Amino acid sequence: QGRRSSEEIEFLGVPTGELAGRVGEREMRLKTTGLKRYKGVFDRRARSL
Amino acid sequence: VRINAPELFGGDKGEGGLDGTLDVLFGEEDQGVLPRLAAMLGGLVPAFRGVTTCFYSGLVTSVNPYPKKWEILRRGGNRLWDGNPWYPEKQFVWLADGQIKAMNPAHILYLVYTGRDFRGLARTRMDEASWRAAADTLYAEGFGLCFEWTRSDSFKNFCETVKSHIGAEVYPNRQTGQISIRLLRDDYNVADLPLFDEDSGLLEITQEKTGSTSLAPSQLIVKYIDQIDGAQRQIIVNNNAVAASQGRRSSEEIEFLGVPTGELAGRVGEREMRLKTTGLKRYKGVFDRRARSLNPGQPFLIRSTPRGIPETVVRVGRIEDNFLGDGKITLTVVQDQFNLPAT
Amino acid sequence: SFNSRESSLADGQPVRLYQFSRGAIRWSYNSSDRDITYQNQIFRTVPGGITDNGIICSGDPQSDQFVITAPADLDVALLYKTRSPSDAIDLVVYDMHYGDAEAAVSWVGQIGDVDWPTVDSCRITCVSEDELMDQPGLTDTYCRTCTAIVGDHRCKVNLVPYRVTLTPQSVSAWVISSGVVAGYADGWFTGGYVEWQVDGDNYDRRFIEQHAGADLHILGGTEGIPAGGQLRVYPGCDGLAQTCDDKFSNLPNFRGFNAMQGKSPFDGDQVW
Amino acid sequence: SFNSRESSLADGQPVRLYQFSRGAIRWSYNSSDRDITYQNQIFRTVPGGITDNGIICSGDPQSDQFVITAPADLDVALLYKTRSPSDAIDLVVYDMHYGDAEAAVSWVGQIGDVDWPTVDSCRITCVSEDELMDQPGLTDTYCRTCTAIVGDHRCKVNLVPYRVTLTPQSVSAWVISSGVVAGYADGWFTGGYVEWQVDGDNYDRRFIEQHAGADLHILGGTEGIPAGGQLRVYPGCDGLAQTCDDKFSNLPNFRGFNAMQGKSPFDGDQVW
Amino acid sequence: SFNSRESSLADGQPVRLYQFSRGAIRWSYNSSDRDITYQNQIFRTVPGGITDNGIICSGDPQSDQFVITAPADLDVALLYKTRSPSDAIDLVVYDMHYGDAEAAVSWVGQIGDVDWPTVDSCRITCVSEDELMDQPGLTDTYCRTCTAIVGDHRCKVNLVPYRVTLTPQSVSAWVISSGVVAGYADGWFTGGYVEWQVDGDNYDRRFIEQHAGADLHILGGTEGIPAGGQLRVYPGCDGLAQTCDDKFSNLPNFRGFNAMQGKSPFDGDQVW
Ligand SMILES: [Fe+3]
Ligand SMILES: [Fe+3]
Ligand SMILES: [Fe+3]
Repeated sequence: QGRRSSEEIEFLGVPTGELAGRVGEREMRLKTTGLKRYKGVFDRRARSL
Repeated sequence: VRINAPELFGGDKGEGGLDGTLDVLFGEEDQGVLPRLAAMLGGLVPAFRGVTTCFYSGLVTSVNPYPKKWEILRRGGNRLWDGNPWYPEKQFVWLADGQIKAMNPAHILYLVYTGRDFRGLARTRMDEASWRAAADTLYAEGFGLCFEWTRSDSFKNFCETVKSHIGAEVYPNRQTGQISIRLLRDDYNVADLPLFDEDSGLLEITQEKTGSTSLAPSQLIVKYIDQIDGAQRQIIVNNNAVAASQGRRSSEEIEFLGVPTGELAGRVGEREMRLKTTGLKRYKGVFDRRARSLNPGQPFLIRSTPRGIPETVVRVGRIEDNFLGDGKITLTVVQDQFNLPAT
Repeated sequence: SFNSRESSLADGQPVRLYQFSRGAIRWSYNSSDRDITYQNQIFRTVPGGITDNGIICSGDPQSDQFVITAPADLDVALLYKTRSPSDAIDLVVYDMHYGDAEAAVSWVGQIGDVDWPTVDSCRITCVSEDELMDQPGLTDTYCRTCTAIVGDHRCKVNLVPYRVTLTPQSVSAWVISSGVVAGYADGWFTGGYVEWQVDGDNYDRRFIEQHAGADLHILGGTEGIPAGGQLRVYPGCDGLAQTCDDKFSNLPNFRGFNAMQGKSPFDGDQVW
Repeated sequence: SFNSRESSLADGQPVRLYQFSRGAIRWSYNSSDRDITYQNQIFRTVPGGITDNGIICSGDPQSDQFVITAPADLDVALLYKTRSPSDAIDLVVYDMHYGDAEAAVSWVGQIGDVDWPTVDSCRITCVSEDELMDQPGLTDTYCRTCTAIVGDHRCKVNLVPYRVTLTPQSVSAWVISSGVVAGYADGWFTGGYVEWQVDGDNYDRRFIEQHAGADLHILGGTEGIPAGGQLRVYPGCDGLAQTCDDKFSNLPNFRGFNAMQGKSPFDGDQVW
Repeated sequence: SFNSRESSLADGQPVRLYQFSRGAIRWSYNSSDRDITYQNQIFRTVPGGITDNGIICSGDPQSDQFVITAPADLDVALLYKTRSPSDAIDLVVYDMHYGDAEAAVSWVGQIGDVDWPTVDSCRITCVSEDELMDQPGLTDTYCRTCTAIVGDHRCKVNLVPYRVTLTPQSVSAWVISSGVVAGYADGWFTGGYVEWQVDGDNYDRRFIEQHAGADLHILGGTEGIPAGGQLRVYPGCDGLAQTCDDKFSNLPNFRGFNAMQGKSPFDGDQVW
């Protein structure tokens, strides 16, 4: 990144800092890993999903 | 700083006063650690670099253990810009016999865009000429503003507020790619501006937007904050001509909290009144490649004899061009009625 | 017979009439191919026809607009081409059947907006009185100034003695100059407006940005001002109590609050 | 002659050129059926053609996107298929007419999004620098930790001495193991990132979830990491003042507030 | 074989079955042209066919509706024509292939809305249990009254002893009159509801606006009330503590707060 960027997320339900960090690592990995999204078309074989 | 007010609240016979010693650490690049603060607090005491901090020690109150809330006035603008101020000769605007040290809004926008602590864009990406001209014009007009950051909102909101306060457009130039700023002022020559005609590069004009005059307000209330005391103040702008025609009174309230002086607020309020009650004509024209070099906020002339529209000065708005495929270049323009009076 | 004709299954001959009125001047148009005489009023036939889109009454002023389509040469709409008239053009719509002298009123309103999408057509958006209820209604502030437009029903100041009738000396793009006003102190006319007769009993009004010596600054330019026409100019009130009483002696009606209180609460922290 | 050709009514030969640049590597494409040489740069011809939808400049970053359509085999877009490159691909668009050596710059920006709706096509959404102004700008909190990313312009810490160059011993789906890092205390590399050369002067960066012994945990998996390529690994700062000074001795630049105050107001209820 | 048939490329014979159930009464319909027997249940064939629009599961109750199209003479939908039944009609949708005795459950829900756009068709909007989560969940107020509907799980009051079975004397448009209730004090039945058997083990309930002498006022009119059918009428609780204990002696379960405090804070200004 050329310039610093920051966002604020509130997890007021979290009672301990370690738990908040555990979930924050998940959020960071999700938001910076570059997910690939697909919109597929399926026949009846995908009926039970 | 030696603050001497032991009897501010009546002393012993009252509620006490303010007596003590105040030490201020603004947070310079080379600011060192204050021995007194670290010694008193102890532990791992950093230099508190990069942030303005103060250390007070002394009497706060007496008789009752309930200290009172404080209010501190503080000017700023020079300690910003990290280490390299930009065009400092016009950074500040002096008002009210030097009482108010207002800052040029152009400098605010430049700092926000290029500030390492805000966005950190390369200084090479900004068109120096346009920004310098805007700063010079603003300083000549003596148009300064004061602001405070506590909303924690996106840069877009603050930038939009600043633009509305000053009446300017900030766009990324399509040709050179740098950020350019254009002021909406009647500082143009009629001849040099390009002309567009049915035979000169105009395809079709569809929207007319004749507008109306019986509507629109007759009285405008402008609310501003005076920085000397920080107390809410307002001014009233009236439109006698429209008021006489109006059957019943109408009023609107607009807040310009960035304005530090009533005269400046009235100057901008007159512009707003003229814009909102002069009956602008809006056109949605269609042009060929001859309108390729236009940019947002650029005024130009349009003539179309069949429509009965004489040579008219309009300012560019929304732009949608199609260089490949349809070949349609469509522009939305508004009549030129933007001007900031100096009195 | 109008209601009977409407209920009739074979005599339906709809014809819609429009009446644009501005004080003493009326414009009459009809959607048929021939002129119609009604109540001693003849309605012109517009080459190309005049038609609307329908009437909507849903209780939402923003959505219940009335649209009129007519050629670009329509006389009533031509006025809006250069500048919107100061007064609002009231519009009344009648409905009648050919061969019958009875008509029913359908829509009543005023011009809201006019535009010319094509050289061969013009679209007029008509608004009803219900749309005037969207603006605020506070109209009250505890500030030092008067907070009243000179001459309003609250100031109760008669401007007829202050009326000045004059013929302008020279008219420019933005400045109208006259020597008669040169005899008044600077800023005497600031805040006033200029009214002059356009046609019949209707006048167009323009506000004044500033008055200085013999030159008057007109907001929005001087376009449309006749160079030799008779002009009526009224003064303007700054709103200050000293200005209100020294000039107009209307202090008893002064609506401003000069020195009652600026901040003083009765639930503060320290009175001294 | 470019402007003259644009004004010309019979010499119109539009041709749009695209230049995708990432540091020292440039990709050149043209929308015509033959290669074009401009400024000593030859633009390849894509079988099937490359075309856009138009340029919009309305002041709204969300709405003023630029869309590119090209086959699914496009080289520059192929990189995004597996993982987005760490660096942003700057894009510059030129306009020129066949037979003329002069071109005009039209659009400048960077890749915003890429997708492959069909096997025979690919759609690229390009964003301008104006869209980077929607994120907040607070970037300030009065908390105990440093509130600064190690190595940023605020920490002023030089990581070049701490650079470690190594060849990984074994690479797994989520864990990259090397014996050289086994000699460091647990958590030494936690918070750091791994950078390695992909092509030319461009490197791809990956953050580290945790460091334990000889095994390194890579956020998002180890896909794309060469099994024998040279890797550069930097440490990470926890942000605590003790961590900041004991390891890096950067306490004077410590941006955190460890023990100045947690809640203490001067307008509370009872000091004791 | 249902799954095998679905995977089969040549035996696809889709048939959708609908089962509308209300307690002890079930309505069975099929989309084919002949009746289908499944689990000892035969599904009628509707002349004109019954078809849906599809199943959506996006997590948004407002958007994930299920639509059914059927003729206007459908028996199950005919009930809603005059008044919505008191109980909700649960709907279960099965899927099976002709010639196979196995079916799979696809959708489960209840009737949400019914309308008759055309004389030859009817549209039914079915909602899932997820839509019942949009209403608030506070359900708590510190007021004087009980804040509990008589007979709910919180009041714990048995209404079976108070049940009164009677045959109405006369039925009018809005008033149902009976002499048996004339022997009770005015307002005894106020707040109660009347339930009577419609079909099988299902009853329709109606609330009572007011009770006065021998006349009972029914909210929303008395339409649908049989003139000679047997009716069960229950009393109603005003909610006042005196009313709760004197009549029902349920004061220990009184959920209201009569005289604990109306405003008294412990951080006010002056206690006296
Ligand atoms: Fe007055
Ligand atoms: Fe650090
Ligand atoms: Fe109860």
